[PDB]
Formats: sequence, C-alpha cells, structure tokens
Amino acid sequence: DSYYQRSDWTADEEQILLGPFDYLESLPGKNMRSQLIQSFNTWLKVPTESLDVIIKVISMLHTAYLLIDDIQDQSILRRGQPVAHSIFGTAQAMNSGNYVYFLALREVQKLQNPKAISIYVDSLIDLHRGQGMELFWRDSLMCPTEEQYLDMVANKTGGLFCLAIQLMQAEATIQVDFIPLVRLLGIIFQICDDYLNLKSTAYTDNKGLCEDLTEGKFSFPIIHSIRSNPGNRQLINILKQKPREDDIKRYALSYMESTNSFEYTRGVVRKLKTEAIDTIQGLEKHGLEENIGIRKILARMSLEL
Amino acid sequence: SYYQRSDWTADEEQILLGPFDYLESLPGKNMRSQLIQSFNTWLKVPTESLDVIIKVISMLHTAYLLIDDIQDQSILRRGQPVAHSIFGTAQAMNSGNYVYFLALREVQKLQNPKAISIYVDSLIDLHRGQGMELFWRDSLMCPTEEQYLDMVANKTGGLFCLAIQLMQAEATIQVDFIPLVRLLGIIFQICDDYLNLKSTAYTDNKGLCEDLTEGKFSFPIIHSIRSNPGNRQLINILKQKPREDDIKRYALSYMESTNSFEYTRGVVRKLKTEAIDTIQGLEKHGLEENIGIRKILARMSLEL
Amino acid sequence: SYYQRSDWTADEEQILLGPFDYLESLPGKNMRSQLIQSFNTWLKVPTESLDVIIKVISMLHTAYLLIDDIQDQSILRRGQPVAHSIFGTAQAMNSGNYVYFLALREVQKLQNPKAISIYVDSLIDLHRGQGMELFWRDSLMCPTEEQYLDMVANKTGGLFCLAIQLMQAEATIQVDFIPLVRLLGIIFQICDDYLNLKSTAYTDNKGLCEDLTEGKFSFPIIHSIRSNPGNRQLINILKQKPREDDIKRYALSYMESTNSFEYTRGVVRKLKTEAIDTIQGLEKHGLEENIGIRKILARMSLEL
Amino acid sequence: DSYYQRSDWTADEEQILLGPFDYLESLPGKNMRSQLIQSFNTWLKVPTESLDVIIKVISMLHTAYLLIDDIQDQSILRRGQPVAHSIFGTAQAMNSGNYVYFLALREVQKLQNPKAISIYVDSLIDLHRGQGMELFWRDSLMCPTEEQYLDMVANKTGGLFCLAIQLMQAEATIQVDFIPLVRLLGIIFQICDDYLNLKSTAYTDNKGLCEDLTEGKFSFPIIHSIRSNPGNRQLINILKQKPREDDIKRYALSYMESTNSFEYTRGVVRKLKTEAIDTIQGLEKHGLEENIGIRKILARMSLEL
Amino acid sequence: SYYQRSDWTADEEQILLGPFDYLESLPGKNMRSQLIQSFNTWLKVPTESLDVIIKVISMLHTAYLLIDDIQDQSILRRGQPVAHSIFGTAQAMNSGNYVYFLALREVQKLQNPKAISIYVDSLIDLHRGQGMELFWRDSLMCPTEEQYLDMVANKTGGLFCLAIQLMQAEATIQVDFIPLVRLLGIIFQICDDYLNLKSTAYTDNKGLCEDLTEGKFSFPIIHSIRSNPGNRQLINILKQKPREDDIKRYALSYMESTNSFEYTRGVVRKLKTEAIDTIQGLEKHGLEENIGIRKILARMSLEL
Amino acid sequence: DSYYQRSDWTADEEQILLGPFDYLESLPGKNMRSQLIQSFNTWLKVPTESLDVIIKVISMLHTAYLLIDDIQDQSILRRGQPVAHSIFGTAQAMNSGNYVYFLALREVQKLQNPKAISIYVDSLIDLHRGQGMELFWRDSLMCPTEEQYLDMVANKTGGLFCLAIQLMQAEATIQVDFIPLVRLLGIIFQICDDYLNLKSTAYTDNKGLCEDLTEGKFSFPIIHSIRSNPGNRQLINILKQKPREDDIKRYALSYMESTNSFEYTRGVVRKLKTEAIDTIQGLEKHGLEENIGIRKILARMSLEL
Repeated sequence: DSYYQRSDWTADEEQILLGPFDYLESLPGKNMRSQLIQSFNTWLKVPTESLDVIIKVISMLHTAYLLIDDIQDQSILRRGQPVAHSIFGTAQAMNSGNYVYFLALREVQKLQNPKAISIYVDSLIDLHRGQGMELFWRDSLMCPTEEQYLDMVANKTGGLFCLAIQLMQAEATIQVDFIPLVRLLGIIFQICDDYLNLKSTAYTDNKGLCEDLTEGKFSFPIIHSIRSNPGNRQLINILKQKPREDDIKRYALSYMESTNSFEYTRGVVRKLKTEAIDTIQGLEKHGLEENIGIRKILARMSLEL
Repeated sequence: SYYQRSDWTADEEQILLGPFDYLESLPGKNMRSQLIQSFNTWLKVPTESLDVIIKVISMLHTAYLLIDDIQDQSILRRGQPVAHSIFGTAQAMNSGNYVYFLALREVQKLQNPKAISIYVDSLIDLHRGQGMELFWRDSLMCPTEEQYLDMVANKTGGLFCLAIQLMQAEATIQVDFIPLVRLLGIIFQICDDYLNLKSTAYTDNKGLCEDLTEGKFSFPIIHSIRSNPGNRQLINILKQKPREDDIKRYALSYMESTNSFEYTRGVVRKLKTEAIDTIQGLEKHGLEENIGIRKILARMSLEL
Repeated sequence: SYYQRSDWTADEEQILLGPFDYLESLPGKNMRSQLIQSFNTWLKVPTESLDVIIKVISMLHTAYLLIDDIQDQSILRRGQPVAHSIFGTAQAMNSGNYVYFLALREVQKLQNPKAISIYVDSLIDLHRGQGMELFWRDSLMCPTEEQYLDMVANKTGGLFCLAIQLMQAEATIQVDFIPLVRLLGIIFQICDDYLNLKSTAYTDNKGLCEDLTEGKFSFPIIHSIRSNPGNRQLINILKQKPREDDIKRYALSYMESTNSFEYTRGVVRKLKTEAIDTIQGLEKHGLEENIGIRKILARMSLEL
Repeated sequence: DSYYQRSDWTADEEQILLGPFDYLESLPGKNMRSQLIQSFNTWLKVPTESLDVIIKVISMLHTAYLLIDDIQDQSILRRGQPVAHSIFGTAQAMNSGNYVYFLALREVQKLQNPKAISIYVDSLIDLHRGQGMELFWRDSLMCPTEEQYLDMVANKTGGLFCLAIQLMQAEATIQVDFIPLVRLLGIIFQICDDYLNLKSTAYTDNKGLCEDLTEGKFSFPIIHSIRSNPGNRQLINILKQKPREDDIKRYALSYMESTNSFEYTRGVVRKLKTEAIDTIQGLEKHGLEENIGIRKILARMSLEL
Repeated sequence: SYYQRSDWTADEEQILLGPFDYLESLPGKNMRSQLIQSFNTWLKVPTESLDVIIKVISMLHTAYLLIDDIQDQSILRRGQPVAHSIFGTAQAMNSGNYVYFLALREVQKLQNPKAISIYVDSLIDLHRGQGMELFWRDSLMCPTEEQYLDMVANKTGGLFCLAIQLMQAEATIQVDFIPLVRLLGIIFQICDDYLNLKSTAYTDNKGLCEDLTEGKFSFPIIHSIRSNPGNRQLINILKQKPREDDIKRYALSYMESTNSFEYTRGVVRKLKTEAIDTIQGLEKHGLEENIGIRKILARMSLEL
Repeated sequence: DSYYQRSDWTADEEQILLGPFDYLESLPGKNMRSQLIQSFNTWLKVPTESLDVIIKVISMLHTAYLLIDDIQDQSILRRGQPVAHSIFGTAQAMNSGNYVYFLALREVQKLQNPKAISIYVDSLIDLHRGQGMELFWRDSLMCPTEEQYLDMVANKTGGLFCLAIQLMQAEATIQVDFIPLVRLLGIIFQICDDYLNLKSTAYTDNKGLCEDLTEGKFSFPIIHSIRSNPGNRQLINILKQKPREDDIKRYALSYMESTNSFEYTRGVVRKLKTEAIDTIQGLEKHGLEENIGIRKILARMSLEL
C-alpha cells in the first residue's frame, strides 16, 4: 500500500558506478604490484584462497587510488591514455574511486580475520596522511626537507605495499616482521618514480614530459635542487606557475642537472638498495629461504638508475 | 639506517583536519542530533555507546559536505564559504576522505562486529546514491520520480540509516525501525529540494536556487521537466549552469507555472501521513509513545 | 529500400522554433504594431492581407532579436535572459535563420510578386546595416554621424520599410510613404541609442548601459568621441567591453561632460519636425488627417 | 533641405560585407558540387544561361553555409586554412553568410521562373531543419537512432544537392524526377564524410584529427558505436567533453574500431551505392542516356571506402 | 635622405600621458601636499623651488599608482576605474614609467646636484620596498613584523623621504628631519593597512577589503596569521585571491577574533607618541613650534 | 629606545630583487650591442675606465628593457628560453626591470660627467615615447604610415644605441657627431628584426613562429602589406585576434608574400645601408680612420636580407 516501494540494485547500475574504475582497468599496465606480492609470498606462503582475496583487494585499492590521485594532481595522461576524469568528469570519477574504497573493505571482510579491518583502516589512514602532507606543501609553496619528504612517503606507501604485506602476514602462519623491509621497498619505489618522471623517454610518453612540474609536486630531486642553492628561486617559482608549457619544463629540467640533483638522487637509491639487500639477507640468515624474486623486483625497480 | 621512521605529530593532524575543523566551527542545524535522540527513546542505547555513534555520524556528516561541495561545485555552505574555496579542492577532498576512515576507526570502538558490516553497507549505499545522481546530472537524462526516490533511499541511508542501524545494533529490541527512518530520510530530502528554491533562510545560506547552478535533477525540477516535455527550457537551463540570478529567477517562475511546488508540497503531505502511521504502527506493537519523533517529523516539514 | 523518407512531425517543429517561441512568450513593446495600424489609415489594406504582413513582421522581428543578441552578446532582452543563454548560440542562431525563411514562405501567401522583391531587398539592406555596424565595432573605426545615419537607414529598413513597402504593395494608392517611414525608423533608432544610457525602464531591461558592453558606436557615443579626439577614454572604454558597472558609470559621466545627451535630444527634435512636416506634406496632397501617426511620433520620443 | 540625405551603396562597402565570404572562396577546394551538376546536366540539358545562374547560386549558398557551419561547430580549420570567423570574428562572419543567403535569393530571381522562389525556400527550410535536429541532439546529449540520423541528412542535403537539381529540373524541358536519386547521393556523401573525418590522413590535415569529436556531433559511425554496446558510456562521454586534446581523440577512435563501427559504416555505404546504381539504371532503362559522369562521381565519392 | 627625423608633437605627448592625465583628473587626498607645507614651516624653501619639488612629488605619485594598480591588479582607485582598465596594462605601465623620467627632467630644474643623488636613492629604495612586498606575496612567506616595517621604510621613502630630502637640499638648515618623516611614512602605511579592511570611506573607494584580493601581507594580516599558526585559514585565503565578498567578509571576521585590529590601533598609538616626541625633540633644538605637523599626525590617524 | 630601528640592505635581498634580471643574463645571447660600441670606439677612443662604466650601464639597461618589453608584448620565449615573467610573474619581473633603470642611473653617475644625467633622461624619455606610440597603434588597431613607424623607431633605438654612443661621445675628447649615423644603424636594425621575425628558422626558434603577429605589432612589412591592398582587411584583422595558433600565423605570412612585402622590406634595407655606408665614408673623408668594424657590423646585421 506504500507510496515508496524500495528497489534492488541492478547490474546495469553497478556498470555506471564503476564506469571510471572499469575504464582504467582496461588500460594496459605495469602490474608491478603483483610481482611484489608474488615474491613476498615465497616466505609467507599465504593459502591460495586468502591470497586471491588479498590480490583482488589490492587490485581494486590500486586503481581507485589512481582515480583520485589523477584528480588531485590534474594529470592529463594515465598509462599513456587519457586520465579517467578527462572522460567522466572530476565528479563521477572521484565518486567511483571513493566507492571502490568500500567495495575493497567489503572484500577484506571475506578473509574473516578479525585483525583484517584494523589493518585496512590503519593502512588507509596512513595513505591519506601521506597525501595530506604532500598537498599541504604543494599548496603552501614551502618545500620540505628531505627527511620530511621521506616520512611522508612511508605513509603514502603504507596504503598499498604495507597494506598488502600486512594482510598477507595476518593470513600466514609465520610471524616474521616484513613491514620494515616493505616500507623500504616503497621508499625506493617512489624516489625512483620521482626520478623517472623527469628523466625518461618511457615516462614522458606515459604521464607527460616532467609531469611532476606541471602539478607543482616537491619530488625527491626537486627538493634537493631547490635547497642546494637557495638564493636561486627559479626552480620553486616554476612549481608555483604549474607550467603545462614545455620550454619551461625543459629549463627546469636543465637547472636540475646544473645542481647535480640527478646524481644525488641516483646515489641515495644506491644507498637504500644496499639497506634493502642487507635487510633481506638479515631475514634469510634467520630462517627464510633465498628469495630470488625480490632481488629481481629490486633490480627491476631501479633499472634506469 | 638512512631512514628513521617518524611519529605522527599533533600539528600534522591539525593540517589534515583543517578543512574538516573549519566546516565544524560553522553553525548548522543538527536535525540529525534530534533524530538520534528521538529514536533513542525507543532503543535506549547507553550514553557510552550513543556518544560513539554520535561522533561517527557527525564526522561522516561533515565529511560528505566537504566532498559534496566539490562534486556540486557549491559556492556557499551554511552562509559561509565552502571549505574547498579556502583550502583548494585538493586538500578538501583528501581531508574529507581522511575522515571517512577516522569515522571507521571510531566505529570499531563499539567493539561490535555487526557494526563494521553496517558501516560498509551504509557507505556503499551512499555512493550508489551520489553515483546515480551525478550520472543523470552529467548525461542530462532526467530520471523518473520513482528513479529519483530510489536514489534518495540510498543517499539518505548512509547517514539516517547508518545512525539508526548502529543504534539497533547496540540494543536488544527486535523491532525494525529502518523503514521508518528511511521514509524520514526521503521526506527530509524532498523538503531540502523544495527549500532550495523557496526559502529565504535557504537562499541566505547556499545562494539563490543553488540546485540550478549545480545541474541537479531535484524533486520539483523533475516534476516540472516531465510535466511538459515539449518545453525544453528548464532542462536546457540545467545544462548551462547558471550562476546568473536572472536565469535562476526565470526558471523558478517556469516551475511555478507547472505546479511543481504544489505537487511537491503534496507528496510530502502524503508521506508524513505514511510516517505518522508507521510511527503509530510500531507504537501499537509494544513501544511507548514518542512525542519527540512527531516533532522532528513536523519541524522537518515546517515550511510547505 | 534502405532509406524510407520521413515526414516533418509537429514535435520537431517545436524543437526548431524553441528559441523563437521563447522570445515571443516574453512581453514587448509592439510599437511596430501601431506603426502598421497608423499607416493603414492611409493605405487601407484589407485585414486578410494585413494579417499576413503582420505575421511576417512579427516573425522577422523576433528572428533578428535572436541573432542580434548573439552578435552583440547581450546578457538580457526585455528584462529576461537572452534566448541563446538558455538554448546556446548554436540553436538560437539556427532557429533565428529558420524563421527568416518561414517569414518568406509567409510572404508568398500574399501571392504578390512585387512582394518577393520587396522582401529580398529589405533583408539585403538589413544585412548591409548590421554589416557596417559590426565593421566599425570590430575595427574600432568611429563612423562619422552621416555614416552612422546611412547605416541606420538600412537597418531601419528591413522592418519599418519592409512593413510599409508590403502595405504599399497591397494598396492601389500611388503615393510614397517610404521616406516618412524611414525617417521614422531613424528617429526610433536614435532614441533607442539615448535610452540605452538614460532610461531606468531600459536599464531594468537590457542591463546598465548595454551599448558599452557591446562596443557599439551608438549615436551619442559617436558625438562624444568625435567632440574631443584628444581624449581617447570613451573609445578605449569601448574596446574593453565593460560588464563592470563602475566603468559603464564613468563613461556615462564623460558623455554628459560633452553634451552628447543635449546634442542627441536636439537631433531628435529637429527630426520630429521634419517628420510632422512630411506628414502634413502627404496630407495636403489628398490624404485624410492621421491622428495616430502623430501619437506614434510622440510616444517614440516620450523621454528626451 | 533635408537633415538626412540618403546615400548609395558603394563597391567599397560591399567589399567589407563580403570580407569573410570572399576570403573563403580564395581557399583552394574540392568543387565536388560542380561535378554533380555537370553529370546531372547530361540528362536535363539546362540552357547555358540558366545553368550559369543556377551554378552561381549554388556556389554562393555553399560558401555561405560553411560560414555558418564553422561557427555553429566552432571548427578551427576549413579546407586546411583557418576558419573564416577565426579571422573576422563570429559576428562579422555569421552576418556575411546570412547576407549571401539573400544575394543568392536575388540571383535565383534572374531565372524569372515562378517556381524558383518556392523551390529556394523549400530547400533552405529543409536545410535549417536538418541542422535543427543535429544541434538539438548534440546539445541535448541524447544520441539518435540510425534512422533519425538519416532523415536528418535527407533535409541537410536538401539545401544543396536537392536545391541545385530541383532548380535544374525547373529549367529543363523534361520532367523526369531526379530528386529521390540526388537525395540518395547526398546521404552517401554525408556518411562518407563522417567516416573520412575519423579515418583519413587527407581529412586530419584539412579539418583536424577527428574534428567531429571536438564538436560533439553524433556522426554515422559514432552513433553505431555508442549504441553497439550501450552499457559502455565512454564514447558518448567523450562527445560531451568536446576534446581538443589528441590523446582523447585517439582513444575514442580506437574504441570505435573495437566496436567494428568502421566496417559497419563501410558496408552501409556499399548497400546505398547499390541502390544508387540500380536507381540510375532505372532512370536509363526508361529513356535516359548512359551517364558515365555520375557513375564516376559515385566511385569518386567513396574512394576511401 | 630616406629618413627625415620628426619633432615630438603636442598631440603625441597627449597620448603618452593619457593614463597619467586620467588618474590626475580624479579627486584624491593630497595629504602629501600638507605634509610638504608643514615641513616647509621649518625649512622655508622659496616658493620657486618648492613648486618644482611639488610637481616632482605629484608626478612620481601618480606614476606609482599607475603601476601599483597593475602589480596589485586593483579593480578600483579613488572610487573610479583603475587607469589600466581603460587603456590596458600595456599603455598604463609605459605611461607610468614615462613619468618617472619626466619627474627626473623636472628634478634637474632645481639645478642642485645633491638633488639627483637624492632622486636615484629614493627611487632605488622604493623598488626595494615593492620588491620585497611582491616577493612575500608570491612566495607565500609571511614576513615578520620587523620585516614588514623595514620594507615600509623603503616604500615610504620614495615619496615622503624624497620630498623632505629635496627640501632639506634647498635649505641651509643643518637639522635632520628624515627620521621624523620616515616614522610619519610608517604610521601612514599602517593606517592605510587598517583602513583597507575597516573604513566605509575606503571600501567605497578601493573595494571591500582589497588587500585580500591582492594577496598582500599587510600589517594586521601579518599579526593575525602569526598570532596562531595552527590555523592556516587566513593565509590560505590570501593564496586564493578573493574577489568574492563572502570570503573577504569571513576573513575580516577571523582577524577580529585575533585582536589584530586592537593590536594595530595600539602600534599606531605607540608610534604617534614617538612622532610627537621627535617633533618636540627638534623643537627644543631651535625650531619654531609646528602646529600644522601636529594636525597632519592626527588627521592621518583619525580613524583608529 | 625606538620602536622601529632601521635596518640595512643585505646581499640576500638584492639577490631576490634581481631574480628576474639575473635569470635573463644567464641565457646565452647575441651581444650585438657590444660589437657596435667596440666599432664606434675605434673613432672615439673612450678611456678604458669610462668605457667600462658605459658598457655595464648599457648591459643593464638592455636586459631591463627585455624584462618590460616581454611583459608589454606577452612573449612566450626570450632567446629561446622562457620569458622572465613566465617564471617570476608579471609583477616581480616588471619591478626588477624598473629597479635596474635606476641602478643604471646610479652607475652613470660614476662617470662624474655633468652632462651624463641629462643624456640618460633624454635617452630614456625617447625610448618610452617610442613604445608609447607603438602600443597606442597596436592597442587602437589603426595602422601607421611607414614614415610614422620610422619616427617611432628613431625614438625606440634612441635608448640604447643613441644612449651608448652619446655617452661615449660625452667621454671622448673629439666632437664629431655620430648620432645621425647611429640612429640610422638603429633603424636598419629594427627593420631587419621585423623581417627576421616573420621569415627565419633562427627566429622562429628563438622568439616564436611569427611572434610579431601574436602580439599584434604593426611591424615594417606588416604595415606595407596592410596598406598595399587596403580593401583587403584579412591582415589587420589577424593582428586584432592576436593568434597563438600556427595555421593562422602561416596564412598571414603567406598573404604577406602575395603583397610582395618581403621584397619591399628587403629593398628598403638596401637603400638604408647605402645611406649608412655613404655617411660613414663622409665621416672618414673628414678625419676619421677607416672603420672595418662598423662595416662588418652592418653586413652582419643584414645577413639574411
């Protein structure tokens, strides 16, 4: 007899809701995320059923982060194709991404681990605190110290690597602590990504020529370069202007060589990879079998450094 | 070691919560605070649990408003600038999402496992609400009025239904208030749709006829566009997004000529009836008489 | 056959005529309706033909306004939004042109062949009017006042001269009213140029001093710029196209300091004289006294 | 003694009025319009004097339509050069084009046929009803069915082909009906043009890379592709955004192959050309001499299909 | 010869000086005219020299205003449009700079060589004033209040210090008024900073709270931002450059809650004290009592 | 005891003030300005100490003019790199440039000549009257006559060439008058620059493809071309639109050939170089030694004409 009779969710409607998310999963991609899980599973040996739920959760949370990273940054290309919101609009894309956050949270509930929810929130909370500080610096025009940048990347990479490995740990019968190691793989990953954005014919095709400058981000070398001579304000002022122009991007890229900021970056990645390899050997000299996979993942992720 | 991990300092939390702490220092309605206090007359959650439910709802509330004003591209919010006009869409969006998960770290404090599924399922239905509202907005499809109401059931289901579902989850009473509270959410949304165009308390707060500037197929607007399809003026006006008052004013006039405002007042009437019967429905079945919920039902249709 | 041709449905005609049907549901002057009724006192066209002439003039009228508001980029029109702000320049332009030819399919109904040449020649002179107005606007050449008046003769010749020429073409009287009606068109244009800046009935309708926002070398503006060439303020103000009222206001002040408004009032006076003599001119020569045309001549200079 | 003495139109002034029209006639061009008249005149044999007035009228009405098409569409190139209004301004160009409509109408009056005026209005009225429906769809974002699109192109091509052939018929001593045939040549012309806009190095040079997407137009394959999978809304949403960007245009062009919409388009043009050739043979098996010219015009107009 | 050089005609000088002659036909304060007349009570420059000093100061004055309204992107100036909104930043900038050097060709008329070094050194310090104001504006560094005051000493040193230094250079009295006049320049700047936000005579002239739209770290704004760094609202509001009044209004409210306006009034008080003591300081040392300078000191803090 | 204690200017602050000026001096450049001083010093033989102050003054006044030319014009490239204000903002760059005007004026005071100040003002005043008339024409859309343009360039080049040579004269013990000659070298310089902007692969790399059209400037051939056929208004209307688009710039460049405006320009430069060489020979047939340097500077400055 009711005026309003409540109706069910149709598959047709979910097709709309996931429009921008589905679109992005159609674009060919790195799947670096999967080689890291595969390599850490050589030690944790998470049961196939649980590991598949962990893998779909991370697959989702990944593409959802891109949806919202590319809005917050205003990128123009994503994996060489148009960004999702340049097709669906900032509005529909940022709501697809937010939606997936909770479909992932529904998926995590399938592991029926009681610590799974606390792990998820504590990873997601970490993430938003990384992008919290990053935006604050970017928006306030005050460049962070290299230490601050790193602390910020520990949180940021706390929402994928740390979340996936913590979830695998929570499902594995062993209680080695891998999080300090994976946090370091994250830091090595981002500093590399920051370098490749400014110096790679593979990355000027996929994201854009020096796409980090267009968005204003204080990336790892951009920091070192602004600080190295601070009486020069050419570099920080270029970040302010947020240039889509390429002559400006080229000049900034060239000032950054003249501060030898790309050597600097390359030798820190050298120092951090030594810490990784020694940390892995530490894990193996205590009971864990030789991991070829994760040494190869580490060589892969520095291959242009 | 090259990298020594740092602890999250209280000044950084201040930065993250900046947009959020702003929207909270603005004065608002808190009709939701009395919606909880009325339902708590029947459910009787202890004040230790009720406060957690109340902090969750007030966070999740201010978190949507952070994001909704970006999605809508609102110009104002409770008379004052939208938070993202001070901090930038970038920081507002992030601060908004950050809360979503602090609200979750807060829900776990109830230590109730039925609570985590109630939060996922509520947040999921909220996004299928906005998802379909934005889809019509952007495609310029006009939904049917049944279609609009289903979408409102989900949106008015990530706050109203969340709060009452978490209360039902901390009480032992086996009685479903979810229909009543969802019907209340819809009556609330339909009034917010009318008052957008028709209240000098709402035009002094969100701007003149802001549902037009946003392109939203709101309840009266749907009625007016569908009441005469040969006139494609109102829908064309929604496609342009008019910050100009002389268009907004003209559109409000067209919607009068289609008795969309009489029509709207009339659905709300027919609905409050269903509401005050469903209330007496639960009262006949063992519950004490709830004066307060009757008063919420009539403060939330006080115009019209 | 793959393609079976369809018939033009009445709902599609509704779409085409959308912008047009809008500008017509807005209230207007219809000084042109009384301009026809006054001249019909002398010409005495039967109401069967007069109605066709009247439908043609009211269509061609609303069709220019559709297009003129795009060319000028007007913001308002008779108090209400320009049609193209609801439908988009694209649809408004097309709907405007579409009428131009429906007005022609209407002219053929008189079944008068002198009528088709009167319509071509009128529409041609209208476009040489706007053509030269836009040319000065864009080049920032300021026309001489003789130059401005020649251009107005053509523009005020695709409506006034059209309507009277079609009436003269359905009457047997061999007397030329075209000079009188063209002089009337110019007196009308010059007043519309003054009232743009000086009427609270015209600022409440087209916006404050809208001839400035449009860059138009209007009659008083020409006088003021040419009255002192060492001051390039007024012309520079036309180059910027000021939606800002504080510039518009400043410019209106400058034009007072140059007695462009006294000057303008004075041309209109001198012209109405020529008009009311040319009227008595045709009356001495066999025509009955026309009270109504005297009243149009003075309603159309009622300010000043 | 008069205050205002009325002055004549100078050649100098007409030079201004026709600025955008004259400009466009200076750009080298297809003159496909003239091979169609030439080929249909093999049957109608319109007297040279009349045919020259018909030819100048169509020459004018053509360039005038471009003036206003390129404003309504906001094209950036026209026959490889800048659009007229990118030189003279939307205002001066749309008034030049409107002006020519009536100079053509003055020219038609030179044939001193009484049916010439009714033909002209009935063609022009048809035209504006084609662009009427096209804009309405484009502006309302609701994609037409293939049948609707075609009915719309029957009107659109009713203002050049149909007008020129009807005018020739009205001047010829024979009363064969050629309009059903020419209407079909029009439909074949537009569907081809729609295809070439998205798939031709000759058309990405002359109009722009996928210039139809920039303007949002529901062109013949863009329709078929939106409808073929309607749970995907990537294509229609690209039309909404009206991208000038090329990566977006490339993605849309590529989605359209994956719906096999270019085969679809190519095989309809095949089916319609069969109807043409059979209609021509119908006209010849009834008294008309073999028309090589119009078979060659038809092969020419599909040469990339 | 192909090229025969031409002479600079008086109509061309009219063009160059167009923006300049405009800002001069607008009515202004001329507190600087009475600042000179007060100091001339002690210095007694002959009216033949005083007039040259006065023409230099009134040119250099109107020349900064031409350029400052471009650098700030002011919308208004003394109630009326900024000169560059009529002529374009291009012509305004150039006309502004042109004067800078006509002011110099005017200084040489004093035939005093100490005068040319006083003009260079004054103009140099003006640019180190604006240079550092713009640097903070753009970098979003907030200066310390000592930092702000040093910058004001230079800016209020290319007009105040210029005028008095040129007067001291045409008088034989060996007494330094430069400290007093610089202190007066700062008291003047601090009041202009308060009145921007707090005067209906200043909001009716430059627009509501125009120091916000310009992003300027002005004296009260510095105090408010630095009085609470955990709240990044006011500084974020400066980063956006708000032409919207509802943000400007909100920011003005925040600055009340930080007693930046009480604080500001209090620095001015403490300063006028230093001023009226330094005045009595020079008077004890052989100078006649200067009523007029006491009155300037109190007209230039008449609000507060 | 004072509330405000006044503080000194630090080197740190001057580094900020000169940010845009220092930036521009870092970009590799022509230093044509120095070959002209060097060649005229073969006759004037200005003492090394004075000549160095004259040379630093002109070095400064030069880079300062660029700071403000590139704002007033809204250039996008300067010597092939980004314009200064595209890095520091119209505001900070136009104040750096204005600042340098007076640091130069401080430098001129080091020659301790009493006529040095009057020379400086009279040069700077001339300059601003050249850019005064140029902007007025550009902004008012009314094209100057070739004579007007030239008078305007006599002032414009009165603020570098004339200033540097007048300063050298004021320091030299001889009183030959070189200003009529140098004024003519200026005119030859600008007409050449105007030509090269529209027709040079060296100048389409350094400033931009036909950068003069983007800014609307009535340059020497653009004048001749607008006037040559004045019933065509295509060219002047392109200046109005201020096109950054390249197809528009190409069309305008091509209309300018069809008016044979580049021959015209090239043969005036021929006629003016004859006046130069005959004026120099005049100076030498009166007491001055053969100047190879200034003949080579003149051949250099027409090398593409």
